Amino acid sequence: MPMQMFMQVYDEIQMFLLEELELKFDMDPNRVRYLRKMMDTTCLGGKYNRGLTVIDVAESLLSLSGARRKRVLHDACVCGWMIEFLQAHYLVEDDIMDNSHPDVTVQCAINDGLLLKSWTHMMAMHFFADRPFLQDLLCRFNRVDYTTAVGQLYDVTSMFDSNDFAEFTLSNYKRIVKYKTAYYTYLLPLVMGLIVSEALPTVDMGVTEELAMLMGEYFQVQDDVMDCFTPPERLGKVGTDIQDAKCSWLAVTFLAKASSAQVAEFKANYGSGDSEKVATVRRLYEEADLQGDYVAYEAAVAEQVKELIEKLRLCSPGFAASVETLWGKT
Amino acid sequence: MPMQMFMQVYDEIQMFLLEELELKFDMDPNRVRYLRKMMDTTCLGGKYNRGLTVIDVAESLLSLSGARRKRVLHDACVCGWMIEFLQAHYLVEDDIMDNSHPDVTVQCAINDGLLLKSWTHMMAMHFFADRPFLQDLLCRFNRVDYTTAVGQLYDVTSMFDSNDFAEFTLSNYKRIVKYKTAYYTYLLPLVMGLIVSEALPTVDMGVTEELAMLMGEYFQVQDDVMDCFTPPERLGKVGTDIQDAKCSWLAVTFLAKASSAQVAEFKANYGSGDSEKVATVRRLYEEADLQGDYVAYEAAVAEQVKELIEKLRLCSPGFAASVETLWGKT
Ligand SMILES: Brc1ccccc1Oc1cccnn1
Ligand SMILES: Brc1ccccc1Oc1cccnn1
Ligand code: NA
Ligand code: NA
Repeated sequence: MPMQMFMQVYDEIQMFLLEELELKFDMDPNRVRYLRKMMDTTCLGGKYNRGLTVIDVAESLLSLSGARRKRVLHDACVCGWMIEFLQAHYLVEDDIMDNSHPDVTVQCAINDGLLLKSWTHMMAMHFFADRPFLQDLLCRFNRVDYTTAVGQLYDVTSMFDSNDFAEFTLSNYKRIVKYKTAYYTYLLPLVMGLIVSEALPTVDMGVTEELAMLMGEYFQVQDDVMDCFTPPERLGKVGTDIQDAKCSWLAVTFLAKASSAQVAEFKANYGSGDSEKVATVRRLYEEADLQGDYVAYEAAVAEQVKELIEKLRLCSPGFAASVETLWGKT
Repeated sequence: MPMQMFMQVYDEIQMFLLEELELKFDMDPNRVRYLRKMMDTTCLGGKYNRGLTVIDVAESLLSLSGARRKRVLHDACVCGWMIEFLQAHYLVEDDIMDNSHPDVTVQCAINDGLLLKSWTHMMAMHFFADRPFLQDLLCRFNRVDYTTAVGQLYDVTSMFDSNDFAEFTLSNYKRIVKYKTAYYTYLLPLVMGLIVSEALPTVDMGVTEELAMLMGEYFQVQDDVMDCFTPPERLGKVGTDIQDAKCSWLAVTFLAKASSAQVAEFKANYGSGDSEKVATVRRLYEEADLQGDYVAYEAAVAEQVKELIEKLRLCSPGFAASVETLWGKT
């Protein structure tokens, strides 16, 4: 039912956006079909974890506060696709960075990123035109999108001096995860589920924000270890954190427990595309028992998650039920 | 006074945005100074025609409807920088297209474009938090920004079939100018001046929209001719429309009055970087007396502008005074 309802609202959102271009923006059929294919390519195929989370939060809050049910569930589906379209926008922007007479494919890629972001505003201005939360929804959405761009600046420039392993600390790693990932992947779906369910001021946002940062931290730590050790055919992609000199959990943890001579070996091999220098870094990670510390670190984080949900259910019982389902997905 | 007030509000906007990053987004001083320099580089140095137009519309409407004066003038300055920041965002996106181990300069350029756009929302959500028009201002702003991205798709793909000179018509040229340029350069400053002056529903938006498209058309036609004939040291840049196979006013006008054999010579030379093929295209433009038709076309457009302002002053006299000043700038 939830996935089937989420996909029906996608067709409704897509048909409005394309017809709006056809009727109000003077677009020709060739470009409408071009944008339909681009929308399907960039927005569909994922797991829709962010979008479905908005639905799960909405349905749990109407079970513990007829016509208001069908409207709130539909409003949550539009908000779910706002995040999915926003994620598709971030992914297109990421493809432009590593992808490199005007090059029309780069022009269309940049244009795709602008259209995907603008579509989040257009679908919200339309389906929520008569909603009292439309102003507050756009402001929290824009602020979280701004947060993500700030986190990308932290992540991209973690190895230099913005006109270098000094910022390779655990607190800066959390700052990167918090702004670059946790806010729009974990906090934003929960907030949007509260907004459409009219139960925004009924929750302790401090514990809600704290759980979102902790769950995003738990997910990013596991994602860092898999990027290094999980082979490509099982991970689904090629792990490239070592070559790209990313501020990963493995890097900042290794630097705290490595000897002075091992740090020199790590610095001399980190951030290189050479096959042996990457293997030398993986060897240093192995010999430091980092995958042993990974299990304990996630266990301690999981305990903080398993216990912070209880603070949230004392005043918001139904809200904590969906947060548990979101944590179980992680 | 207007330019001096516009620059004082810039310092106020910049200081808030950077302090917000420092206080609420956990940003280090090295990156704050990095973003201050980037903001000054991308947002300052232009002519501020879009930003100052918002101020001129605001001051003309308070002269023909104490504390409300200083607030409206300040609100117009924030709206003026919203457009300037938006223009700076478009310019950064344009530099990424022709600019082409992770390349950190492309990553920062993409990050710059996202931050400049988000800053328009942040400065509006802050300085207009207690304004009744904040919701309507964001929606019209987002819709015009969406319009610009649609116009960029029309412009970029005017020579191919979105997965070719058929779309090289005068009506499609107007469509490109209308969506890509006229809406955010001419219509948006006028609308924002009306919003901060509380006189939005007091004007005939049909004539206002019509004047905006005509003025943007008048400006783009002159800009097309200068891109081809004005030498680089006098134009300020290198004209590249012929090499880039742009759907310029010269191209669509030439194709209507050229012989069948001249069209074959135009098609065989258009869109090439060869120095002689570009000169062959300029020769075809010269021999067709296109710079003679350019004077008459602009004169007819100027007549439609000089006469549509009169329809607007019968119900909005003070509003048409600023539209005349904006047209005089063109
Ligand atoms: Br939300 C969410 C729920 C469960 C597990 C992970 C989650 O975050 C992401 C991040 C990237 C891609 N897909 N999901
Ligand atoms: Br607004 C405006 C007023 C007068 C003349 C032109 C205008 O538009 C542009 C376009 C690009 C750069 N600068 N100004
Ligand atoms: Na998702
Ligand atoms: Na301007």
